[PDB]
Amino acid sequence: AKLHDYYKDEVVKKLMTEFNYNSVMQVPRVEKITLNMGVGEAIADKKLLDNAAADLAAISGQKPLITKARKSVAGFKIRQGYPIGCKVTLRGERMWEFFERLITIAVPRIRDFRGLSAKSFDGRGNYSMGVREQIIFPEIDYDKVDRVRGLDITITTTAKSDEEGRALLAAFDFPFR
Amino acid sequence: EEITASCSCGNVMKIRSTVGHDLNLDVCSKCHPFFTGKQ
Amino acid sequence: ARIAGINIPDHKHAVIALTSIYGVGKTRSKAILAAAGIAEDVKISELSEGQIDTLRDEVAKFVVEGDLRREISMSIKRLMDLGCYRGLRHRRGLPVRGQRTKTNARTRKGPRKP
Amino acid sequence: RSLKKGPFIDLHLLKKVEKAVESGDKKPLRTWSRRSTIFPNMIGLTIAVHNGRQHVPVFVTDEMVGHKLGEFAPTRTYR
RNA sequence: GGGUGAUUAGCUCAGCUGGGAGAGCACCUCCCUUACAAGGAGGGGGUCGGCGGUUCGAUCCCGUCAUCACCCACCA
RNA sequence: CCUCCUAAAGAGUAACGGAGGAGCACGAAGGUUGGCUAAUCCUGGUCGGACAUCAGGAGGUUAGUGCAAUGGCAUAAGCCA
RNA sequence: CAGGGCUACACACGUGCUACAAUGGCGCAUACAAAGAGAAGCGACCUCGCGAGAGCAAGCGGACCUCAUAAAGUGCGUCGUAGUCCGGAUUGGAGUCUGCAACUCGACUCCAUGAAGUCGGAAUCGCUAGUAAUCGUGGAUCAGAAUGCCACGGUGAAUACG
Ligand SMILES: [Mg+2]
Ligand SMILES: [Mg+2]
Ligand SMILES: [Mg+2]
Ligand SMILES: [Mg+2]
Ligand SMILES: [Mg+2]
Ligand SMILES: [Zn+2]
Repeated sequence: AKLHDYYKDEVVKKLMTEFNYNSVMQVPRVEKITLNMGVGEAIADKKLLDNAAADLAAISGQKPLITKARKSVAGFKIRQGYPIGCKVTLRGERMWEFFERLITIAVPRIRDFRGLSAKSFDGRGNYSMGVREQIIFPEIDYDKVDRVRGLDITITTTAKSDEEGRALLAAFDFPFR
Repeated sequence: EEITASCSCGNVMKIRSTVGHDLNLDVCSKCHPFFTGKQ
Repeated sequence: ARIAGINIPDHKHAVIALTSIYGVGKTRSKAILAAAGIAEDVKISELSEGQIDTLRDEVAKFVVEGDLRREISMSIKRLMDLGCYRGLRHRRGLPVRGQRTKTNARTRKGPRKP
Repeated sequence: RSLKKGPFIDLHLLKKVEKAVESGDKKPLRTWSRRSTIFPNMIGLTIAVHNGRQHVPVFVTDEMVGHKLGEFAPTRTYR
């Protein structure tokens, strides 16, 4: 609720004074945040994905959803419709909670940090990034590790340009080299 | 469930997180060496 | 104990538990525990916020773990853009500090490449 | 790591420093010596390091602080 | 012309009813020997003649092209 | 036995004419209700790669339809419970 | 005469060095030798630097002075089996002293890094008593180096039916 209200006053007035839009609904707001983990080496170990799903349901609050293999490829020796990866979609109150517990207490426990990159936008105002370690979330006891399983984050917003999304996230910390 | 994180910067900050436990930190967004790191 | 990086060392004497983190070793560990007034035969059990942040501030008075890595990287980039003899040996994988390239340089040259 | 208290430099190279600085970029600078340590006054100079038969036209950049001539010019052709 | 089988490491064969390329001799590096061969230990080597394709995917499945081997080419 | 052309715009129409498939499958792949819309390319994204799983854009049936081909299918005959 | 080069490196072999650990490693307290060398040389003692170094100058042509307080060994406390506090390469920085000179080249201190290596395929070497093995030291070469050569000392085994 906190950074939601922080948006709801300061980021709204800040971006409106920056880009002087015709109306307030034309401002960028964050629409959803999705989280992906490609478990692919679980073609044999069926419960590798089961424990990775427990890891993501410890990172997020909500139970995850598996992904079906779209079309079979021999480049990765997969069958079409295979237990292949796990995702979590976040909207609303849990989305703002996840962004709060991300930017406060997880980015500075990234291994040997320096600021995130600039050209990581889509071009139509979205963002994505991938991690290496996974005890960067506090919900993982250090004596429970079984692989170095990372994951990637997608912040999907209604930014009509990537520069508008850049100025949206410059109202946050959002490290910015 | 809502917990309370607290770092070494004096930033006492209560948040919802599914740790199920109160939290001790160092670096927050406030007082992290980001601009001094870039310099 | 999320000090100085990802290491949470546990059930160690602190004189070795401070060597356990990259970029900090034995003599630095002894000097830190002297400056904090900590005995050598302690364990990481019963550790507090003061015993975190005093150690982190005394080691934040020193170059640690991120900027040291990119300082090594910037020294290597400086020597590569320099094109010195030592930079050429760093870029081509040959023992720099006055060794013999002929026999038994396999730490630098890796395993035997036939 | 080396050269305790005051480095060691060259007579004729030291002279040719002023012979080029006070008299303009006439030529590349010709020395049979590979010894002196680079000071920032030498920025903007084509000098030559002889490798055993042949000179290399060394230009000096800003970050050549404690660095050396033959350290810039190795003397072994490979492969 | 026409029916049958084959093109695989340097050499010779099994791998073709579909998803990881094996066997033997040779090659290379060591070993005992004054020195070879034999003997003992350890390695890599193909992109399955070639063109196209089906399929997620081809040495394998399909249609031609180059080469090889075999059988027929009778009534006259 | 099935499909296209040869079939000359109703049906049909031969040849040692040109090209392909079938001698199966399913207790869901069937019935109904409610609902969804694919291929390919670009961008950003840890291992991750020309191509696995995420998000967006172009595009708009080129994809799918148990299989050979033809016809058809958006009110879907494709996909989920 | 100046300068580069026997110190290059896709690889094999010989000679060796240090470890792979607990009979081990660390920290503290800790007692026991020999033959040596020395004047353009050895360098006590004090002061600064954690230390590697710098200044001062006693003595010694030498059983007097210098190299110098050797180490395993013993008690305590330790790390309790891991690539570990074992191991030390490779590398970044900062040094010192030598010598005109340290890039092709060194020797050492410190800060930080911690690869493979958990006892070694076929084969192969030495050794009958203070030796086999292990731990120190001294010299010669030299202006500067040793894991090399020459020499000395500490502890100190097994087996021989044949
Ligand atoms: Mg008609
Ligand atoms: Mg008709
Ligand atoms: Mg319906
Ligand atoms: Mg005898
Ligand atoms: Mg020897
Ligand atoms: Zn903080």
